[PDB]
Amino acid sequence: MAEYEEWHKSPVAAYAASCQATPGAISAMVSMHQKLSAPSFICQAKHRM
Amino acid sequence: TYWVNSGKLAFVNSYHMVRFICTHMGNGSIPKEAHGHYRKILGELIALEQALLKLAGHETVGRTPITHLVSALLDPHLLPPFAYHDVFTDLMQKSSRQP
Amino acid sequence: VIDQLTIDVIQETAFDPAYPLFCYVIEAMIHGQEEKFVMNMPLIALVIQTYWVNSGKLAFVNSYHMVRFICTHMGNGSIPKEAHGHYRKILGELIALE
Amino acid sequence: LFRTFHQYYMGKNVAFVPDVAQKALVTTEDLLHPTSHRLLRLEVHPFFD
Amino acid sequence: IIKIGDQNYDNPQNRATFINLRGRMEDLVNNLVNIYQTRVNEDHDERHVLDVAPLDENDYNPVLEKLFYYVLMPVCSNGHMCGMGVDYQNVALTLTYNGPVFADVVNAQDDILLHLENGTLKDILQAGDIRPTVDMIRVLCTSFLTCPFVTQAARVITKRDPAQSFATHEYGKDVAQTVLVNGFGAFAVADRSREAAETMFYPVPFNKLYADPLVAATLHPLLANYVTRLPNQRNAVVFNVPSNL
Amino acid sequence: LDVAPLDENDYNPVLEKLFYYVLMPVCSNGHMCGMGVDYQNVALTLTYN
Amino acid sequence: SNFKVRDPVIQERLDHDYAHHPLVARMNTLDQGNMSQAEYLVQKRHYLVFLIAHHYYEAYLRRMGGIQRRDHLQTLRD
Amino acid sequence: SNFKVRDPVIQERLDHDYAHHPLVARMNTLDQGNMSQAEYLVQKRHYLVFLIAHHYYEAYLRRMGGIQRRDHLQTLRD
Repeated sequence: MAEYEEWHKSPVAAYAASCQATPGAISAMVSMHQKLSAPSFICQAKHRM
Repeated sequence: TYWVNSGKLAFVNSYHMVRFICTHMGNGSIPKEAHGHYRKILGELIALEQALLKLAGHETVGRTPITHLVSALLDPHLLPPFAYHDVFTDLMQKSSRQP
Repeated sequence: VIDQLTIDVIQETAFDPAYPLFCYVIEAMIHGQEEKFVMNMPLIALVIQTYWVNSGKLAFVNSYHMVRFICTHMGNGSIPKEAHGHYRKILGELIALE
Repeated sequence: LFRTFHQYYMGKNVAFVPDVAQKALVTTEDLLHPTSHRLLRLEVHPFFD
Repeated sequence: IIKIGDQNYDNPQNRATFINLRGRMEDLVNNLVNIYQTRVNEDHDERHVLDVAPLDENDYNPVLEKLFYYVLMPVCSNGHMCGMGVDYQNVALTLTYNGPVFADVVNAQDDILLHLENGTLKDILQAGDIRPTVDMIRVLCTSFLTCPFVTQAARVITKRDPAQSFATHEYGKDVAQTVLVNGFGAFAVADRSREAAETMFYPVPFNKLYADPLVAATLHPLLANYVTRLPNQRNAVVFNVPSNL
Repeated sequence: LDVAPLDENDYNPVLEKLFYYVLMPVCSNGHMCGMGVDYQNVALTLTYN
Repeated sequence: SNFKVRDPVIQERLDHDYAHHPLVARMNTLDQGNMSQAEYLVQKRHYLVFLIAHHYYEAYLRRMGGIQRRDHLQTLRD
Repeated sequence: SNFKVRDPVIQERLDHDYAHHPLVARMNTLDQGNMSQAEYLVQKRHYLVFLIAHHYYEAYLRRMGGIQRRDHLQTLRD
């Protein structure tokens, strides 16, 4: 591994260590994988994310 | 033996074992109490990708759709980190990028 | 008449990955007929019972004529009493809508 | 009906979306934003389409 | 106007040339070899005659059927419903050509899979986990006699309500609907027995509440190729339906 | 690299990705490892007795 | 296979394996016509499907005739 | 033991204790080569693992062939 080169950096593993068992934490991880790109932001500003 | 002795269920570990207990084995071989909890997994895990298609647009950019870009769960260049069926020759045929 | 508990049964059958294919073979052979269903009522009382005991879901939900014939033509204890109650609540709803 | 089904999806590589099927997915605030002429242009009458 | 393929259907006085009825099975025990003669000889790609049962006005009511398919099933299934079409003479070829059905030496009240061979019925009855008796499948064999032909679609073009008969063009006064004759809508078929469904059934998308790609990709592996080549059409709202349906 | 061939109908890419990256590190609170196997030692235990 | 469904996997030649059956004599009475040798085996198999169904339905109507008076009440005397 | 796993504790010499077996005659047909006397006992044991697995899989495919028509329906006559 080279931890500076993946789609999963360090603070993804730091959030999964302190997750609760709640089903809201399932949808937190799904809403986490938004891509920080420019044509992602169009898809959230439409739906008011 | 494992759902009756302890209150816990085995084979949670890999995806393919969880998938095969639901698709195959509609039997009464494993208990109906423990049969539901495997079905709740795949019943929800399919219900997540329905929501991921509501956000991702019906429209595209070029040959590449917008759904491939907006979330990394739908981006096929992310691979599941355990490979049992040959992923790599499928990904080279469909990538606009260089794999 | 329909409660949220019976929609919870109908929705679990719709998302079933292991729904039996054999109850499509029956429904294709009945194809919504009065006479042809009475000939097969000792068979569909086994497909429903071996799908309600093996899993919490219920079969023959596809078309209207199979749901209508189960509520009216049995009136008995062939289907288990809990499983037959969910079919009566469907036609209790549809009549109350009209 | 296996013939008309199989003539249509054989080598289809382009998928078209009508004017109606791309309005029912748009939210109540994306349709009025001025980056969308084309959906908003044919919003002429309440009763018709 | 009913459009059975090419020929329009206008009057009730021309009923016999377009609609062929089939009544009770007990009443049709005489003319029943004349049914099978039309299974082999006739061309069913250009038959233009639909087979339906005669209906009794004191038995049914169309509103309960209409409150079922248009209200209660799109809600409770959340729109995972496709119009499954049946090839009927290939269904009973699995049932009647069994061997424990045909041989009268086998006991009638005996279990099926103790005597049955490696075919499709060993794989279809392994899905439902059913242990029927030999009397049970043999009654299902008898339903092949008045069994209809391939599932057909008839487009019912009617004029609009008198409060709605204002239109831009001339076809705009007529609203239409395609009703799948002798077919039935069905859920997502089990992935352990898609091989058996590939030998019996095929999907017909014909309506907005009954054209779902995640159901229709199960029934035929060419539409499973279509959904996975371009994932725009994985929604029910977006999915493309043929122009002949 | 010895891998069984891919069935196109049963490959199913997104659902494997929702299980491995989202639903497992929540429910296990990030207590997971990659396991290696020595396969010819697996037969000598199971068979040779 | 663009015009029909896939054919099911079933073991061939039920005629040689059992009969000893009167309805297989009815199968041979079907004329070959202009169909080939391979196509004659197909449509003869489909005609067996019709004979089994017509047999068991004719047997079924005799079964659902119900029990009758004169034959039953005579046997209750013994 | 920096390059391999620990060896399991299993009782030695299955050949002397049972056979009376045809697959142990197949074991002796394996050539020694340049391997030593202690190393020949190791790789002959590994070759027994292959013979047992190839035997029971060949026996398994005959078992899952299923029951067939002509042999079964003839025995139902009696």
